[PDB]
Order: sequence, then structure tokens, then C-alpha cells
Amino acid sequence: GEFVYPGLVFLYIAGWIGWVGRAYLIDVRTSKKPTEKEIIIDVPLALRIMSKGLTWPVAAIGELRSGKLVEKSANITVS
Amino acid sequence: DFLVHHAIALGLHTTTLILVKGALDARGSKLMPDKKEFGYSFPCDGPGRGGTCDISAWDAFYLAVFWMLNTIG
Amino acid sequence: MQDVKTYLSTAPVLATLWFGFLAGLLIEINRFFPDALVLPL
Amino acid sequence: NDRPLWFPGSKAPEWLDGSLPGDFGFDPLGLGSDPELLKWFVQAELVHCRWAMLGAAGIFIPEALTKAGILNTPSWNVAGDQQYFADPTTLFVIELILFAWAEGRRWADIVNPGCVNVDPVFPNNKLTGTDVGYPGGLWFDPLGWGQTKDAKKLKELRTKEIKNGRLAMLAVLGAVVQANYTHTGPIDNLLAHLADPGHNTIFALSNLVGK
Amino acid sequence: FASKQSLSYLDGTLPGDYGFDPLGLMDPEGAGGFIDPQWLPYAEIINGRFAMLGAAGAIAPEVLGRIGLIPQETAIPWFQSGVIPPVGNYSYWADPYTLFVLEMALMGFAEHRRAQDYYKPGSMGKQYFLGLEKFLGGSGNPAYPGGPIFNFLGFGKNEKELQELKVKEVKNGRLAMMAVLGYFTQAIFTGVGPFQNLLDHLADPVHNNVLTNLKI
Amino acid sequence: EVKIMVEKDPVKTSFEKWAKPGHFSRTLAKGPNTTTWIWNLHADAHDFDSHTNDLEEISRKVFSAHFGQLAVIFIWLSGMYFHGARFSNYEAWLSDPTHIKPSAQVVWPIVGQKILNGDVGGGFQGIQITSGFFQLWRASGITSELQLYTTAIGGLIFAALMLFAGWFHYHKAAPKLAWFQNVESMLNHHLAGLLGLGSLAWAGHQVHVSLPINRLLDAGVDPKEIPLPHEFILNRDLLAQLYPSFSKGLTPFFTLNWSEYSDFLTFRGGLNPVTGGLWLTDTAHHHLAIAVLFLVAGHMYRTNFGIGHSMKEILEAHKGPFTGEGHKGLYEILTTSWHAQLAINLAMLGSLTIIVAHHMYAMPPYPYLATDYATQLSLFTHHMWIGGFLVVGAAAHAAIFMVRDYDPTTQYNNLLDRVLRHRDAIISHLNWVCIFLGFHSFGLYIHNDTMSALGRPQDMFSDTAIQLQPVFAQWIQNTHALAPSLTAPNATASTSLTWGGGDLVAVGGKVALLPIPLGTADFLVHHIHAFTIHVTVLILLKGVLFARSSRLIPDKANLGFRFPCDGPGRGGTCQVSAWDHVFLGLFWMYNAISVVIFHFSWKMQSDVWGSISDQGVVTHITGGNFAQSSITINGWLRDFLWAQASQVIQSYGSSLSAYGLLFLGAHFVWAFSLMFLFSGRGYWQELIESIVWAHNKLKVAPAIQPRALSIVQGRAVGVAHYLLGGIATTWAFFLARIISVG
Ligand SMILES: CCCCCCCCCCCCCCCC(=O)OC[C@H](COP(=O)(O)OC[C@@H](O)CO)OC(=O)CCCCCCCCCCCCCCC
Ligand SMILES: CC(/C=C/C=C(C)/C=C/[C@@]12O[C@]1(C)C[C@@H](O)CC2(C)C)=C\C=C\C=C(C)\C=C\C=C(C)\C=C\[C@@]12O[C@]1(C)C[C@@H](O)CC2(C)C
Ligand SMILES: CC(/C=C/C=C(C)/C=C/[C@@]12O[C@]1(C)C[C@@H](O)CC2(C)C)=C\C=C\C=C(C)\C=C\C=C(C)\C=C\[C@@]12O[C@]1(C)C[C@@H](O)CC2(C)C
Ligand SMILES: CCCCCCCCCCCCO[C@H]1O[C@H](CO)[C@@H](O[C@H]2O[C@H](CO)[C@@H](O)[C@H](O)[C@H]2O)[C@H](O)[C@H]1O
Ligand code: SF4
Repeated sequence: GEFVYPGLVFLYIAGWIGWVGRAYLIDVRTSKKPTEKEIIIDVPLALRIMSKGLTWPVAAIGELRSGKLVEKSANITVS
Repeated sequence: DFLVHHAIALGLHTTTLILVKGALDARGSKLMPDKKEFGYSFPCDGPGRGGTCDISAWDAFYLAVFWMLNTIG
Repeated sequence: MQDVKTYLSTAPVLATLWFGFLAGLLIEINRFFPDALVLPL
Repeated sequence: NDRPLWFPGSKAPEWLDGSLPGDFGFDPLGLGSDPELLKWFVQAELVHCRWAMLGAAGIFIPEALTKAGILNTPSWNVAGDQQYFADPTTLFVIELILFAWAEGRRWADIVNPGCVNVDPVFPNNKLTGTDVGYPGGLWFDPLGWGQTKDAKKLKELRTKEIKNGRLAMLAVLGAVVQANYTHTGPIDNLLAHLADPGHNTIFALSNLVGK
Repeated sequence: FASKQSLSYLDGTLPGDYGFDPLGLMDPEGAGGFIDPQWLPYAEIINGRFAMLGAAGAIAPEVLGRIGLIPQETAIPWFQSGVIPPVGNYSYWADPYTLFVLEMALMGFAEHRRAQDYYKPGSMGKQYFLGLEKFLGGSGNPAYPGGPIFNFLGFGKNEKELQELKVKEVKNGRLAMMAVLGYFTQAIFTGVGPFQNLLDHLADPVHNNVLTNLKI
Repeated sequence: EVKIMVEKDPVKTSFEKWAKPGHFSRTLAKGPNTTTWIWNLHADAHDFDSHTNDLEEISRKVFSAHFGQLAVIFIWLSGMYFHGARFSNYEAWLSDPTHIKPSAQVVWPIVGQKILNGDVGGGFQGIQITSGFFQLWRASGITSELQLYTTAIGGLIFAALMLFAGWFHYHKAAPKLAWFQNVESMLNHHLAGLLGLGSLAWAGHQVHVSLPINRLLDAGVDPKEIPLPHEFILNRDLLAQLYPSFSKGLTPFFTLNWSEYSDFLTFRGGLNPVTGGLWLTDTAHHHLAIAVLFLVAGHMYRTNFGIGHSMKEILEAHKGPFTGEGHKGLYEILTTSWHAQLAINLAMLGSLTIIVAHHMYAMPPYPYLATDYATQLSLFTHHMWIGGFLVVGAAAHAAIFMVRDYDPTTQYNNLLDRVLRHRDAIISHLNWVCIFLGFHSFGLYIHNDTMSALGRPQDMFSDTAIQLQPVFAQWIQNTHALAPSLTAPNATASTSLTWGGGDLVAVGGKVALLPIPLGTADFLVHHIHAFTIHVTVLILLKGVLFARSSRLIPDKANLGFRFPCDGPGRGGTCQVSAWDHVFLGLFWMYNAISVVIFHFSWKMQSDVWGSISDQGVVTHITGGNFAQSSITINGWLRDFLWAQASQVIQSYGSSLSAYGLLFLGAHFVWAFSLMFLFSGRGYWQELIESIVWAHNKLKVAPAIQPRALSIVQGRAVGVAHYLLGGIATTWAFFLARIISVG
């Protein structure tokens, strides 16, 4: 109870917030003007994404195994 | 003692961050892809492209000396 | 009224509302469950 | 469309064209500018009105009967702290469970009209209302009134409900504020106003320079 | 025709126009807000009519008490009737704040209706009042509504007599405004009613003027 | 000529532009592409003259925004009055002013905050306040919480009125440009009404309310038994009992027998022995005389009625053989540009605030304020900081005017052009003055340090060693102390007790004021002040004069007012803009004001403030060590910072713990600013590139591209966090020390 239990609770909460933020970013990326939704938040879509974050570990492992979590062709500088 | 060794670890990893960033990005970056033509030490690349103050690797040395002094302190 | 709803969805206003709700929740929790150092469960 | 307004000589706002019952063009802050929010607010007003009518009746009639000596009910302020067959929290949880179902059906009908009109157990009941907020059928309309086909006769009854209910909301707010400000029942307040209208009023309690 | 320059916008069509405007408040060059040239004559007429009522009603009870028509319990000066309780107070059938609320209700009806007629000239005779909306349609000039109530005897049937009556109204109104200001100042300096002040100036004119009353 | 000119319904009232964040700018309205857009939006918001080019819209926006600031100030005043009416011990303090600590803030019990509710006295627990509102309310004659609550309600009503006025005058009835340019009428109306009528009204309040109530309070009458203020107006018998000259009415006023009113309109110096504050009868005669003088002054300038002076002709008349065209052309500048007016007003307001601080410690105007040491220190330091900030802003906005609104066509051979033509001589001579002052003062301090370290105290610049006496200041003190006998014979005592002549005023066993000796250390410290002030002036004046061009960059005015550099060429052109000159002037102003407040604190604690006992023996807080220990830098470091910081670092576990917490936090923030100050943008941009790669690897890169802060933004953030840290450190240190030992 000194470390491990609060650590697990924090990990759950932080994974929840991070996962829902990433999901909202991905959903906004394909829009007419993503930057406008980037400053002015689409409240209904945000609420839907936020509510779907209860089971974030399962979705995270799902996308890790499905190969839809990481990217391979990203911008880099002159090596 | 626990807290102080952890602050020391913070200082070590941060100074290493600055020095390694200076060494690896010495040959070029996205902001200035031809840094290797300007040598180790040069002031800047002008105010264009948003401003390029403290852009060379010598400046990374300069910044990391402060962190070294803080960590040893 | 649509313009008002659009203004209320801006980043500073939403951040203010969200952080106010979060701070209120934490303050009330600490009012009813104070001095919590280790997790009993 | 020249209909009476809340403010004679003024101009009715564009979003209020007089279709809804009880539409006197009253919207100084323009809260009904958005049509979807306007429908949501129509439903909210209907619900607040009906709840306030029930509350006003249940507040005022028992106090009048108690004052006349017919009944012996306590004051509506103290009825929360009375000895009932169960702990209130249990009654509150039962209340939440039942309104979960009722409010859920109402919410589903508001969001998607015409989707919860059939009894889920026996599929041959089929509430016969065509407008959101007016369920009709047998359970909520046993006597058949409000299912008539006469034009502007439904608007008449709906305006009747709208107006008695707005009065009920104002009355309930008044009862609450009066109980908080003068520590006595509403009927005693009415009898005080009737005993000496000139001096028995809101200014009677306060201490002011003039009087 | 009197007072100061002819300001080139006070031609003379207004009743009581004598081209008196040293501060140029009614210049129609920049004329927004409440300094509109169509609002100032109306406002002058309104504070004037209210001042006529106020002067008559502030001098009447004391004169009536001196003659003896009304009981001497009601012959109190105007500032000892309840306007200023710290100075003097009278007990009516209601406390003064309930009276104020009722007065504000009635005057709110009357004044908001009059305002709506000023801003919307044809209104107040269209929607259903309690049967009286027929007589409440002001004809033309907002300051002169007329009709079977506001002019129920039929004065000023022809234009010229109406002009004379308008001029008479303006002068009696301005005179009463100055009279009410005098009532206020003389009440502050002397502490007695204006009628008592008049009798004092009449009894000993040289020793009962403003120069003597510098000490209160 | 002078008349009301407005436009009906210029701007329609709607929420549409509230959903367009950057509507006011034509480039910001297109939306964001990088994170620079957010900073640009919040940075250009209230810079009206950069959006449009017509003076009418700018003037209307300025008028409405000033209405808004007035509404905010009214909300603040109402809040202070309400929080004093409901969460204070003002009545208990009224009963016993010398033992009850003022308190008007109460904290909730949540996370151990209880410890901040200290035992201030009067059966009350709360934070001790140093704003001096209790003294002001007592001087106003307030004796109940009902009056404070009424004042709070009135303040809220006034805030609503100001908000409505701002909305009205922008969105409904906007004045035209010809209305704003009536400077003669504006000066007449403001100078007569706002000043003279306001002073006359306050004099009336004092005479009719404050004099009797404070007279009864000073006599010893219990506050609950004192009659209410209107009872002195409705019943003049009481006021004649206190001041017998009221029994004559206003007859002496109109017959010019003004000497009859000499019992409540006095001219006496010094302080009230009971309360340690200025006599309120003097305050009456002086707000009355100020009212008369301002009312006479306000009838000077020409308007619609012929008589009066015309400012344009006055400016065009004063010119001579040394200055060419003289003051010609200034009227158009000052009636055309808002920035020149802002510069002049900021300079005057800052100087006035500094004068207020000096005059307020030297002649305490409120009862029981001189013996409340925390309030004195707080008020002095606060208004001194405010004045410094305003005087720096004057130079900033003057440079803005020079860059933007200057027009060489109108200014051919007037004072502005001739100042711009001999600027090298000005800057050179001022540089020499700065160097000379710095050497012959700080070198004196270093010489003293070296002599003390070498064991040769007979070779120091001290009172016992080689002396440097301030003979001019001593002569001025002696002259001002002998005024009530020769040059101001109608005065009873001198203007203040700080002059050499006079005696001691003690209230409740504490010294209120006392003659202030001046010696070698005072000579040194005023010449330090002169050094720092001339250096700050040098920086700001060099920024203003070289704002348009120099030898290095002939076309600086094309680059604008706020630009980072002009590249690494010509050897390097970093910080050549007037904005960076303001950026450095801020640091030097901080230095100067810090030295000033340290001098004030040490000198007061060492030579004025203290406790007095029977037989009239005075013991000072630090025992008169300023004369000997302030002549060395080591002396300062040991006997001021090390000695007087013992209270703030030992405040943990008491009601003063918040001061120690903020002491540490301010040291932290000041350190934090150095990372913005010492670094450059390219490093952070490349680090952000790496971090953006990291976020890209997980498909979570933002749509708005992250960017490092601009160069000017980096400088601004550094200076802001630096100033906040330093000032908060000094704030916590002063408050902890003076609350503990005061
Ligand atoms: C209390 C102090 C004052 C507070 C603010 C008061 C605002 C009053 C109205 C201002 C606008 C006046 C011009 C109207 C016209 C206008 O603004 O633009 C006009 C525009 C017209 O939209 P429509 O879709 O109706 O018409 C479009 C046309 O092309 C065809 O009809 O919008 C409106 O009419 C909405 C009006 C209200 C907009 C604000 C609604 C919400 C206000 C209150 C927010 C807070 C609520 C808190 C509740 C507790
Ligand atoms: C007043 C009120 C709402 C008022 C709203 C107003 C004026 C809004 C005005 C405007 O928005 C418009 C229209 C248009 C906008 O442009 C402008 C404004 C001006 C903003 C609701 C009351 C609503 C009142 C309600 C719902 C009352 C319910 C009562 C109940 C349920 C009572 C239950 C019990 O009393 C019993 C029966 C007996 C015991 O058991 C005890 C209990 C349990 C207490
Ligand atoms: C409305 C009014 C008085 C109303 C009085 C009322 C209702 C009294 C009511 C009561 O008393 C009773 C009956 C009985 C009492 O028991 C109770 C009360 C309630 C007390 C006075 C207006 C009074 C109005 C006055 C005095 C106006 C004066 C204006 C002047 C002098 C203007 C001058 C210029 O404007 C010009 C003409 C041209 C410009 O260019 C230059 C200048 C110089 C600015
Ligand atoms: C700009 C003005 C703002 C304030 C407006 C209200 C002013 C009120 C104060 C003015 C009255 C002055 O009051 C002063 O003279 C009054 C007589 O005139 C005296 O009044 C005295 O004589 C009166 C008869 O004349 C009696 O009715 C009083 O009982 C008696 O006290 C007061 O004892 C004295 O204090
Ligand atoms: S300010 Fe920066 S970019 Fe400009 S010259 Fe200096 S170092 Fe180079």
C-alpha cells in the first residue's frame, strides 16, 4: 500500500488520459481543418473518446499487436 | 541520502542529454542541415527561419558547463 | 447561441472549467478523506 | 403573425414564430437561437412545469388542510426528517432505480422520436402519441383528451398546461424563498398579508431607515 | 427673439423657442444618445409637467392648513411627510417602502407604455389592453397624445389656439421647475416651508432675505 | 468648435467574433499553423494602433478599454470593503488600536492551512494585513461593519455602471475623432471638476463627518457610544460643542471673516500626540486650498467662449537663439499620437508615486500608522516599485512613438530634430558621468572593504576615520527645522519631525518619528542612488534616441520597434532595438529600487523605529549599527541579509510559514529565469525536433506544429520570471521580518 497500489492506480489514470488524448488527435487528424479542432475542441467527440477510455489497456495491447500503434516512415534530418 | 543521490542522477542524465545532443546534432539538423560547413564554433545563422541563436555544438558545450557546475555543486 | 457554444469550446475556457472541476473534486476528497499517506486497500 | 407579446410594441425574435404553445416572444438573452437547443429547452420547460405543478399542489393543499384542521401533516420543510418505514437512502436508491427506466425511455424518445412507443413485454400496447413530450396512449392519457383532431384546439390545452405550470414554478420558488426568509408556513404568510396588507409584507421583517 | 444668439438650428418652430442655447446642447451635427434633438424637447416638457405637479402639491397642504380646509395634522411641510424620514415622518396606512413598491408598479406600467409609444409611435393601440387600447393610440407628436382621455374636453380645436396653449404650458412648466429648485434650496437653508418663507419675506423684506439666512 | 460629436450604432453587438480568436488582426484571423500563433494572439491583443490606420477607431477602443479597467478597479475596491466588513476584526481593533493586529483574510480548513490563521487579537483568527485599510477607515470615521457593507454594495453598483458605460460608448454611441482632440476642453473639465470638485467634496466630508468622530475617538469615547455621522449634520449643537465656530454658520465665510474658522481649519505641523498622525484640521484646510487652487487653474484654456489661453500659440511663442524653431510642432504630435501622451503621463505618474512614498513615510497621514511598522514598510516598498515600473514604461512607449508616429516632414528645426542631431554628445557625456559615479562611489565601498580586511580601519571612509559629511543635506535639514520661526511664522511646528529640530512622538511605547541624522554612510548611499539612476537613464535614453537609426544600422526604423537583431554581420547586431533597451532598463531599475528599499529598511530599523520605556530612553531594533556597519559590503551582507533573514527562515511551523515558503519559491523562480536568459532558440528548436520525432513514432504528433519561443519572447519570459522572483523574495523577507519584530 505504500508504493505498489498507488502506483498501479496512477498508471491506470495516466494511461487513460494519454490514450484518450491520442485517440482524439488521431480522429481529428482527418478533418477539413485539423488545427481549428486543435484549438477549439469538438466537445461531443471529445466526450465520446473520453468515455471510451475505461478499457484503455485492452485497446492499447490490441493496437500494439495489430501493428497500428507505431509508424515507420517519419521525417528525419541529415544523418 | 536517497533524495540527494536522485538529484545527482538528475544532474548526470541532464548534462549527458545536453552534451550528447550537441555531439550528435553537430553535423546538421532540420533547422540548419549544413552545419558541418560552418565549423565547430560560429555565432548563429541569422534571424531567418525563426531565429538560430546558440545553434552550434560549441553552444551545447557552453550550456552544459552550467549543468556540470550545478551537479558538482 | 451557436457562436456562444463555439466560444465556450475554446482551449482556455475548457481548460479553466476542467481544472476547476478537478481541483474541486480533489479538495472535497481531501476534506472527507484527509491526511492520506498510504493506500489502505 | 400578430399575437400578444410579453412586451407590447416590441418585435418578436426571429426564432420564435408562434408555433409552440405559450409563445409570447420572450427571449431577451437569445437562448433559443439554436433550433436543436430550442427543442431541448422545450422539453426541459415541459418537464420542469409538470414537476412544479405536482410539487405546488403537494405543498399547498396539505398545508391548507392542516390549517383547516382536516389533516395533521407536518410542514413541507420538515417532512424530510420524519420516521418512515425505511432509511431515506434506501428510498432514494429505489427512486433512482425506477426513474432510471422512466427517464431512459423518455430520453430515448427525445433523441430518436418514435422508438420506444411499444411495450417491451407485450408488444400489443403501443402508446399512441405523435409528438415528443405528449406520450398519449392509455397509461398517460386514459380519457382520450389531447388525442383530438381539431386544429388549434390542441394548442389551446397545451397553452393551458404551459401557463398553469409556469405559475406553479413561480409559486414553488416563492414557497422556498418565503420559508427560508420568514420561518413560517406559506398559509400563515398569506393570512399575514390578508390581516394587514399595508404593513405585513417583505419589508416587515427587515429594519430600515424609513420605517 | 430673446436671450442669446440664434443658433441656426433653433429657427422658431418649437413652442417656447427663443434661441437660448449657450452650450449648444441641441446642435444636430453629432446627435446620438439622449442628446438627440427629438428627445430634449420631450424631456423638457416631462420634467416641466412633473415640476408643475410637484410645486402645486408641495405648496398646497400648508396653504390649506393655514386657511383651515384640512386638519392641522396634515398641514406639515413637504419635507416632513415621509420623503426624508430623518427630517420628519408621517404614518400612513402602509409603511413607505410598500407604498414605494406599489407606486413603482403603477408608474412602471404607465411609463413603460409611454416609452413604447415614443419608440414605436403606432403601438400601444394594437395589442389587447383591458379594453382601453382604443383610446391609447397617441396621434402624431409623442409629447401631445390627445384623444378621448388625455384631452377629454376638446381644447385647442384650431391650430393657433393650440400653439398658444403649448406656449403657455412651456412657460408654466419652466417656471415650476425653477420654483421646485427654489423649494429645495430654501428648505436646506431655512428649515421651514416655502409658504413660511414667503410670509417672512413679506413681513420684514430687508431683514428676511438670503443674506440674513447665511447662518442656519 | 468644441461640441459633442458621436456616431450612432457603429459596432453591432454579437458573439460572432468571440468564436474568431484572431479577428482583430488580418494575419492572425486565418488560424494557426504553428504554436507561435497562440503567443502572437495573446501578445497583439491590446495593441490597437497596429491593427488599423485611422485614429478614430483607436481612440474609441482606448476609451472603452479605460472604462473596463475602471470597472475592474471598482470590483477590487468593493472586494476589499466587503472582505473587511465580513472577515475582519475591525471593531475590536477600533477598541484597542495598539494591541490588536489588523486582519481581513481568513483561510478555510482543508490541508493543514489552519496554521496560517494567526492569533491577531480581538478573539479573531486570520492573516495579518499590511495594506493600511484599517487606518484609512478610521480616518474616514467608519465605526461599524454596516457602513463597510454599504460601501461594498455601492462599489459593485459603480462597477456595473462602468461596464455599461464602456459597452454604450463602444457598441452604441461612439465619439468622433474631433471629440477626442479637444485638449483644451479636456484639461479645463478634468483640472477643474475631477480635481478641484473632488478635493472640495473630500474637504466637505472631512469637516462635516471626520473631524467630530475622530475628535471623540481621540478623547477616549467608546466607539459604540459615538453618535452617527448624520447626527452632526441634523444637530449642529453637537458639532458646535466639539468645534465652537460652527455655531456661526456660514456668515464668516461670506463676510470674509475666515479667521473665525481657525479652530477646525488650522495650520500646524507635526503629528497628533495621541495617534501619531497628521492633524485632520490641517488636512481640511489643505484639501480646501487645493480645491480652490485647482478650480482657479481650470479656467485657463480657451474654449467656445473666447477668453482663455491657446496651447498652440503658447508653444509656438517660446523659442530662442539657441534652439532654432523651439517648441513648434509639438501640439500636432501630442494631439495626433496616443503614444507620446502615454509616455509623458507614465513618466509623471511614476515620479509622483515615488514622491508619494517619500512624503508618506516622512509625514504619516493616518492615525496609528506610524507605529504600525509593517504597514509603513509595505506601503513605501509597494508604491516605490510601482513608480519604478511606470518610469520604465514611459521610455518604452516614447520609443514606440519615435519608431512609429514620428514624421520628419513636420519636424524640421524644432527641439526634437535638434535633440536627434546632437545625440552622440549627450550619450558620451552621460557615459562619462555613469563611469565617474560608479568609480568614485562603489570604489569607495571596495576601498573600505580592503582596508577593513587588511587591519587598517584608520584609513577607511567612516565617521571615526576619514569623513565625508553631507553638508548640503545637513544645512537643508537645519533650515527646514527653523522655518516656524522666520520664514513660515504662522506655522506652529515644522513640516515633519524628520528634520533635525524637533522632539520625539511616542504612541503606545513605540517611537512614531524622530530626527534622522545624516552622516558619511548617508552620503555614500545617496551617491550610490545617483549612480544607479543616471545609469538607468543612460540605457533608456540611448534606446530612445537611437531607435530610428545609427551608424551601425542606417535603416533601423524599417525593421520596426520590436525585432531581434539584424544578423551576425557587422560583427554581430544582437539587441539593437529599442525594445531590448527597455529590456535592460528593467534590470537596472530593479537594481536601483532594490538598493533604495534596502537603504530605507536598514536606516529606519537602525535609527528611527524602536521601543521607548520610562524616563524616555529609546532602544532601536538593530541598535544603531547602520552608521558603522553599512560602510562595507561585508557589513551589508552580515548585518542586514544574514541577520535579518533569521525570521523568514525560522518561520516554519508558525503562522508565518507561508512567507518562508514563498521565500524559497521566489529564489526558485529567479533561478528558473536564468535558463531563458542565458540560452538561445536554435538549441531548443533542435531538441523539439527530436521530441517531435518521438511523438511521431506513436502517431500522436500534434496538428499545430510545436515551435521554440521566438527570440524576443525568450527575452521577455526571462525578464518577467526574473523580476517576479526577485521582487517576491524581497516581499517575503520584508514581511516576515517586520511582522516578527514589529
Ligand atoms: C446580463 C448582462 C448582459 C449579458 C449578455 C446579454 C446579451 C444579449 C444579446 C446580445 C446580442 C444582440 C444581438 C442579437 C443578434 C446576434 O447576436 O446575432 C444575430 C444572430 C441571428 O442568428 P439566426 O440564426 O437567428 O438568424 C440568421 C439569419 O441569417 C436568418 O435569421 O444570432 C442571434 O440572433 C443570437 C442572439 C443571442 C446571442 C447570444 C446568446 C447567449 C447570450 C447569453 C449568454 C450567457 C447566458 C447565461 C445564462 C445563465
Ligand atoms: C423558477 C424556475 C425557473 C425560472 C426560470 C426563468 C425565470 C427563466 C427566464 C429566462 O430564461 C427565459 C425564459 C428566457 C431567457 O432569454 C431570459 C431568462 C430571463 C433567463 C423553476 C422552478 C422549478 C420548480 C420545480 C421543478 C419544483 C418542484 C417541486 C417538487 C418536486 C416538490 C416536492 C416536495 O414539495 C413536495 C411535493 C412536498 C415534500 O415531499 C417536499 C418536496 C420533496 C420538496
Ligand atoms: C421634476 C421636478 C420636480 C418634481 C417634483 C415632485 C414630483 C414633487 C413631489 C412631492 O413634492 C410633493 C408634491 C409632495 C411631497 O410631500 C413629496 C414629493 C414627492 C417631494 C423639477 C425639475 C426641475 C428642473 C430644472 C430646475 C432644470 C433646470 C435647467 C436649466 C436651468 C438649464 C439651463 C440650460 O439648459 C439651458 C436651458 C440651455 C443650455 O444651453 C444651457 C443651460 C444653462 C445648461
Ligand atoms: C448639499 C446638501 C446635502 C445635505 C442635504 C440635507 C441637509 C440637511 C442639513 C441642513 C439643516 C441644518 O440643520 C441646522 O439648522 C436646523 C434649522 O434649519 C436646526 O434644526 C433645529 O431647528 C429646527 C427648526 O428650524 C427644528 O425643527 C429642529 O428640531 C432643530 O434641531 C439644526 O439643529 C441645525 O443642525
Ligand atoms: S540575436 Fe541571435 S540570431 Fe540575431 S545575430 Fe544575435 S545570435 Fe544571431
